[PDB]
Parts: sequence; C-alpha cells; structure tokens
Amino acid sequence: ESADLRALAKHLYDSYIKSFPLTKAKARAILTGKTTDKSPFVIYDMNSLMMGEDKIKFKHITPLQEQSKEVAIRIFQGCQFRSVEAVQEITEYAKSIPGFVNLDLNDQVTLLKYGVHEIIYTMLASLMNKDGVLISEGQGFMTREFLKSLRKPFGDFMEPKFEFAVKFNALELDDSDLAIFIAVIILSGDRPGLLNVKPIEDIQDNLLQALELQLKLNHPESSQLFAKLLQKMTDLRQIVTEHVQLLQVIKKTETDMSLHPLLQEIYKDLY
Amino acid sequence: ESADLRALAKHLYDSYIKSFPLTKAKARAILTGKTTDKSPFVIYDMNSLMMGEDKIKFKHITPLQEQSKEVAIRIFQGCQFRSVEAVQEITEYAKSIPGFVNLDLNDQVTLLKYGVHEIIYTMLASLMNKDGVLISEGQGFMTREFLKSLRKPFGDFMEPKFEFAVKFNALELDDSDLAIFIAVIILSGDRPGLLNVKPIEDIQDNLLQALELQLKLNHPESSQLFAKLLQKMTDLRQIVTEHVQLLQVIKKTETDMSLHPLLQEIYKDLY
Ligand SMILES: O=S(=O)(Nc1cc(-c2cccs2)nn1-c1ccc(F)cc1)c1cc(C(F)(F)F)cc(C(F)(F)F)c1
Ligand SMILES: O=S(=O)(Nc1cc(-c2cccs2)nn1-c1ccc(F)cc1)c1cc(C(F)(F)F)cc(C(F)(F)F)c1
Repeated sequence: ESADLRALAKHLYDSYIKSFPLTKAKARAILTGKTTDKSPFVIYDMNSLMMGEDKIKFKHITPLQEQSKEVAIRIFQGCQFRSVEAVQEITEYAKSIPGFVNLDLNDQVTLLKYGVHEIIYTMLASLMNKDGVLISEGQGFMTREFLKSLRKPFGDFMEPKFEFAVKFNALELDDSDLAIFIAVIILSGDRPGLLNVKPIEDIQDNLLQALELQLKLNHPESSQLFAKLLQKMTDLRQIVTEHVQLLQVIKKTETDMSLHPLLQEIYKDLY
Repeated sequence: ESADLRALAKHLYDSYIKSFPLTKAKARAILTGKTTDKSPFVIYDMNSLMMGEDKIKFKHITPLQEQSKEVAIRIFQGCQFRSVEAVQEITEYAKSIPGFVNLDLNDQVTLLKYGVHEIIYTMLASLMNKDGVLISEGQGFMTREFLKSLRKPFGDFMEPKFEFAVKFNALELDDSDLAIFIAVIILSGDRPGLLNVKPIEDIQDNLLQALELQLKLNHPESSQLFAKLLQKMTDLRQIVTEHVQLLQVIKKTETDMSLHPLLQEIYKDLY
C-alpha cells in the first residue's frame, strides 16, 4: 500500500520534529522576517563577534568555550562543540527509523559514524541563505562574508557548504521531504566495515519508495525531483571528503591543543 | 512519565553495550564457565606472574608498549594503560547521556574528571570475585592473595576494591541496572568547581527516577535496593580518596613515574 508509505513518511516527520527543534520552516521564517518578534544578533566582523561573545554567553556563563586565543580558532572550537550536539540529535532520530535499532549494534555505530556529516551539511542548508548562517539555536546569524574573511586555512572551511546549500535549497524541500531523505542517507549499505549489508539495503529500499511517493505528491510540478535528490548524495560525499581533507591540514599544520574526543578516534578511516 | 523513564533506561543500556566491550554478563560467564571458550591464566606468585606476562605467545602485543620494568611497576604500567582505555570508554558513554553534551563545556570536563574513577571501580566489580579479577579482556585472572602480597606501597591497592566488590556484587545488579547507575554517578552536582550546578542536578533527578523504576521493575523482591545502591556512592568516594592516597605515598618511596597526559589531568587537583 501507498498508505503504508505515507504512514512511514508521517512517522518520520514526527520523530524529526522531536529530534530537531530548529526546523527548516522556522529557520526560513527567521532568515526572512516573519512575525517580527526577536530578530537574531548579526555577526558580520571581528568586532561584532566580540560584542557577541557576551550576547550568547555572558547572560549566564555556559558557553561552547572560554575566551582568549585567535577568533578563527575560537569559532573552530565552537563548531566542535556544536557538531557533537548535532550528532546526539541525529543519533536519537536514527533510532526512530523502523528497523534501525534491530540492526547489529556495530552496524548502527558504523552507519552513524559515516552518515552524520552528510546529515549535518544537508540540515545546515536549512539554516543558510546565500549571505550567512543561523547559529546558537536561531539566536544568531553569522555572515558568509565574515566566515570567508578568516585567515587562510579557516577562511575556506565554510564556502563549499554555502555553495552546496544555495543549490540544494533551490530544490525547495520542506521538512517532511528532508525527514525521509535524512533517513535514506543513514541507511546506506555502502559504508566501510559493515557486517550485514542486505538488511540495511532492505530498509533503504522501503525509505526510497516512501521518499519517491512523498516528492511525487508534495512536488508534482518538479519533474524528476527524486532522481535529482539522490544525485545530491554524491555532492554531499564530496563536501564531506573535502571537509575531512581540510581538518587533516589544520591538525597537521596548527598549534592549538585539547579537543573533543567524539570524532577523535572517529578520525580512523573516514571520508 | 513511566514510558519516558523506561525509554531512558533502554537508551542508556544500548550505549552501555556500545561503549563497553566486556560487560558484566559476559564477565560472570568467564568467571563461572557459562562461556564456550578458553580459561584464564591465573597469576598467584612471582613464577606464575613470570608465566602470565610471557604467556603472550599466541596473544601478541596489546595496545601498550614493552614491559620495560619489574613486577609491581610492570603492572603499575599496564593498569595505567587500562585506565586510560576505560576513560575513553566512559567518555564515549557520557556523551550519549541525554543533555550531557548541551552542558557548559567546562562542566562536562569536570563531571568526567571526578566521575571517572567511581565508574572505574563500579565496573571493576563486575569483573571481580573474592578470589581475583579478570584482566586483559578477561583472558587472565590475578588472585587477590597475589595482589595483596606485593611490596610495602603496592600492597594495599586492590584490597579495598575487592572488599567493595564483594558487597557490591551481592546487590545482584545487571548491565541494564548499571547503565543507569553510572549515569547518575557522572551527573553529580557536588563535584568541585562546577559552574552551573542546577542543569546537572536536573538531569540527575530524571536519571534517579529512572534508576528507581528500573530497580523496582527488575528487582521487585530486593527491599530498599535504590537506597542501598545510592549508599554505595559513599563507599565509592572512599575508594577514590584511598586510591589517590597511595598514588601520593608512591611519590615518596619510589623513583620516577609520570603518567599518560589523560591520567595526569584526571588526577590533577583531585582530593
Ligand atoms: O561542519 S562544520 O563546517 N564544522 C566546522 C566549521 C568550523 C569552522 C568554521 C569557521 C572557522 S572554523 N569548524 N568546524 C569544525 C567542526 C567539527 C570539528 F571536529 C572541527 C571543526 C559546522 C559549521 C557550523 C556553522 F555554520 F555554524 F559555522 C555549524 C555546525 C553545527 F552546528 F552543525 F555544529 C557545523
Ligand atoms: O583503577 S585501578 O586500581 N588502577 C591501578 C591499579 C594499579 C596497581 C595495582 C597494583 C599494582 S599497580 N595501578 N593503577 C593505576 C591506574 C592508573 C594510574 F594512573 C595509576 C595507577 C585498576 C585496576 C585494575 C585491575 F584489577 F585489573 F588490576 C583494572 C583497572 C581498569 F580496568 F579499570 F583500568 C583499573
């Protein structure tokens, strides 16, 4: 039944709603200017950032990290903290994908480890326009120009993500489309070191049918959107390998210590 | 609500299975016989010690270096390496505790820094009986009468752990009980130097309620088990102060030591 596929789409939207407080629909209204209530703080330069360490921290001192050290470094570390948070959220959502928790425990672990980054860049696009990105739970907005202005290695971090987002966003996907897409990415039977490939493909098969039916009904006038969407999955992998290269350059060339243990042993045979 | 609290237990039990390779179940299987494999190498004197270390012949080099010392200090070296490795495991599991990674970064660090040792000994009981302890992934045993025999300082190290374990093990906790208990340990709002106490206590509260239900549902005949388990937190805090106490006496009677930088930080300014 098509009814079951819609039931599955529906189940995935609701779990997505619970796992991810800042949804695309909310982020876009923020990025535009709907129901004017509490406009976000704008970080457009080194000075406004300084002025802003005490606009997302000073209220009560519970930050992503302390002061001092280069601004490029501080932003880097703040994004470390932020990604481990994104990961817990993605992990929670994953357990709500039917069949996922019943997979071999270590295949769960492998799936998450290779899948999380592609889900971050997909979902970070919902938070982006062509001019910058919502941060601090939609409380701030950091310009693409400022990120790009940071000294050499760190100024190149974000541009590729911005470039992906602009084009991905032109697809006009809504959270109900993204909910199933994110689930398709998780369940990829081609990740390195997976034990049982077939049960993962059997799940991704059902989520592919659901994704297809979703897009046909929700986006009838977008000829071959399903296909276009699956092709973006190769774009995502590129953004990831490229982000992984740059992290390897940073860690080999820089002089700043003590980092987030999460993706530290996860630096072992990645993308 | 009961179902939230049941899901919390279930969640915590999964990450537990994911972060910790030698669980309590599997370990008692090795101590009992219930397992369909091997039989651990018993170390009781200097000769069977000089047997157990060299026994590494079909079980080659473990994550650690070459045993470039003597007897006591030779174990002193390996257990340091085991500790480092348990910490990694405990850090990984902590990140999976809902709300942990959203806390102030410095309080995450402080919570780990104190909580780690308590969880070490708690989980060390799982691998213990009154006669000795599984070491090396449970491929070895190592009598309490051997460990007790050692030199003036090294002679009071595992004893307090064994005595703790004997009584803790009479509580009949499983892996699913222990999953919640260890989370309640890390989320302790009284650790010195904590910056925002209340959000930590908030989470412990929820964990405490989940512990309660787990015990009540899992051990319905065990009178006041909740209270008796939590009383065990005082015992654990004593083992830690004793441990860290020999670790000082060691700096007066022995020569050069030096620790993995992860253990140096973890023992830094520790009561
Ligand atoms: O995947 S990211 O590009 N990671 C990242 C960016 C940056 C920097 C940008 C500018 C100067 S340093 N650092 N990191 C990062 C992330 C994780 C690490 F382990 C190490 C570094 C990322 C960027 C951002 C943001 F766009 F807001 F910059 C946000 C996140 C979030 F919220 F998902 F955590 C992630
Ligand atoms: O926490 S322990 O008591 N550590 C420890 C024991 C011992 C020794 C006992 C007898 C001679 S040396 N040394 N250490 C130790 C551990 C870490 C340090 F930084 C310094 C010392 C410990 C003992 C054991 C065991 F019983 F196996 F000995 C195992 C572990 C494990 F698995 F948690 F790492 C930890």
